[PDB]
Amino acid sequence: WVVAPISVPENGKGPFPQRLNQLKSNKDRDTKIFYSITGPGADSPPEGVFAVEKETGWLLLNKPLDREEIAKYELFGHAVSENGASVEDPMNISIIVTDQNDHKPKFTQDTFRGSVLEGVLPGTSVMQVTATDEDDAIYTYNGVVAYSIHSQEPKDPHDLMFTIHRSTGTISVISSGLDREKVPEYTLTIQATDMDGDGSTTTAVAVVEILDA
Amino acid sequence: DIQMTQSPSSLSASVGDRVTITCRASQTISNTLAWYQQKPGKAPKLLIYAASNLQSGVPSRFSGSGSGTDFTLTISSLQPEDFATYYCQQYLSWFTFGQGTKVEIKRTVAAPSVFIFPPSDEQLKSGTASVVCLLNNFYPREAKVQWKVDNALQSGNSQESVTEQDSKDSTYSLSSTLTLSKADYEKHKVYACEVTHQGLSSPVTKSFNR
Amino acid sequence: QVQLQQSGPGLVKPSQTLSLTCAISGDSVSSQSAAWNWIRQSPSRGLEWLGRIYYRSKWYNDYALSVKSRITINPDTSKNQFSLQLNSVTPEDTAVYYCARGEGYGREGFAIWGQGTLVTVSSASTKGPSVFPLAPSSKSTSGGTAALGCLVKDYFPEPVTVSWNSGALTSGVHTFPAVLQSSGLYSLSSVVTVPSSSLGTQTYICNVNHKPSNTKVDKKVEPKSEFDY
Ligand SMILES: [Ca+2]
Ligand SMILES: [Ca+2]
Ligand SMILES: [Ca+2]
Repeated sequence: WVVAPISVPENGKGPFPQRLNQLKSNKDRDTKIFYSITGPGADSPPEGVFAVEKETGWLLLNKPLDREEIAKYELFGHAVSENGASVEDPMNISIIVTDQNDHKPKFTQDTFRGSVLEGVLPGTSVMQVTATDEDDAIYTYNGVVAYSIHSQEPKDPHDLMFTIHRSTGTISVISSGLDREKVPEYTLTIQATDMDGDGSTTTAVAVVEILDA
Repeated sequence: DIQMTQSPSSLSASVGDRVTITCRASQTISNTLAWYQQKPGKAPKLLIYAASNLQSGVPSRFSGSGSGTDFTLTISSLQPEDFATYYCQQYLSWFTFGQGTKVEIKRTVAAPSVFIFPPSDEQLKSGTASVVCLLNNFYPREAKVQWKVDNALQSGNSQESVTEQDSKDSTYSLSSTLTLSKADYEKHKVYACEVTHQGLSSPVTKSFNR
Repeated sequence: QVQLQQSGPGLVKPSQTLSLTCAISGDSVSSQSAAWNWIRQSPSRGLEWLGRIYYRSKWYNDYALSVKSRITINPDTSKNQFSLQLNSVTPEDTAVYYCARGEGYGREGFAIWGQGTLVTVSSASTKGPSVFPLAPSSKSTSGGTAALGCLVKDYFPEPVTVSWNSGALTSGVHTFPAVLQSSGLYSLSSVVTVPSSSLGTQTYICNVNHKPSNTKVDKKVEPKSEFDY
């Protein structure tokens, strides 16, 4: 009588009630055992997320889960005989809620305003843009943002004047040849894509003022 | 979710009878079951919870039993106030209810008294004709009403309504309304209502000529 | 003891919002030993739990998956009540709606219920009935008795009340449940079996009251003249 942690993906579709694991007492070899569960998610708030089949030991999930609401549950299993006597010590039941990509990346600002001097060499840091994602960035790529430049306005002298660091969001000059009198302002369409570039995209603007030498 | 299926859908019993109602869960619910009694125009009333536990103030003649998927509600000695619809409800995974068992009053078979009413002249002036066939004070509820217009069997132009069991004689009454336009009604002569019931040796026809 | 009093409009048009309130007496909406529920009942789908609210360290709610996207259950601690809000209603939302108390979290059944509120979801305009007599005749007599009645046609919404002789006549009366016609309007008959000896001495009048349209009709029901006059 011991149970391994239970792993359940959030936003599940059951069908409900969904069997998770069967609790079983070795003492059932001689008498009939009755199972029960207690704890937050079972008999205490949020009540009824989990239930157990009294006569079989089957642990049940009663609804879809939300990792960003509750990521983990700690419950207790109890095994009693018909005489009301406990046949086992309480069993710790851990239920881990695994992540789904249910949040889109969000830029901290719609417009980011930065500046750089006209006589700068390639590799010079311009400004740092930021995007956040509520999903998990540790065990999954759901919370992992990948930064990119979609377009540059204007394309004078050429389209690829700037670069953005894929993970930091730091904008850098990649080509020399900037001039305030020629082009004083650049409107960079910048993107943040979750799942490290394979998920959803969000767009913001980086406005770069070219300062006179 | 868990579906609750009750059996039978209705039963007839007399005062003093032992009555047994059944409830089947689509999956094992152990003892997470409640029983309710509901009278027409009223909210359900909790009788039993935890399959066998009698709710405070509920008469001892009510008892619950069963476990797993199969449950029973027993009324040891049916009282006049016990004729109602009984519902089972599971609370293992959220809250779901059965469709009910109506417990009705058994009495001797009584043939209907069949009457027919042509449309009023007032209604005919408005362009519509409702022909009413009345089956009065019959037992059991099971009755077939068939409309015939110039011996032609009718379909989809009639609606039926049945009253609850009478509080004095335990009988039912039914009204069947044949609706036609004034133009269609005037195109025919014989309007007949044919009644099939357990209390009638052969079907009874009630008719008028317009 | 604990009592639950329901209020709110019955008639809701398709795609509009249903709003009901349940007032509590003899208990608190914030009770640490109770949960407050909405349950509906329709002839088609039967009894159906819609959701609950309960107060412990904070407020919690649980909604039936079938209605989750359209439902709101809110407490009003100042008025000691809780509401039901159901958006974008369709005729499938037509039912009798009940509020109910579940001891603890509802794992001991629902012991306390409100009176119920009939909700009709329809696009029909309110309409008073037309009342027609169902005259006694040779086709409505047997032994010492005659059947007569009133046909209460084309009204909306339910209910209509029918009495005979201002409520002085109750014996032998059968007022049938209303039927919904293809037109979206209701229709019912009310019949009475009387002594055939009384047809010339006693007058029979059906009193029809339709409160939603403020219609009151008293219709005299009697035999036709023996000679077409
Ligand atoms: Ca989530
Ligand atoms: Ca994400
Ligand atoms: Ca997530």
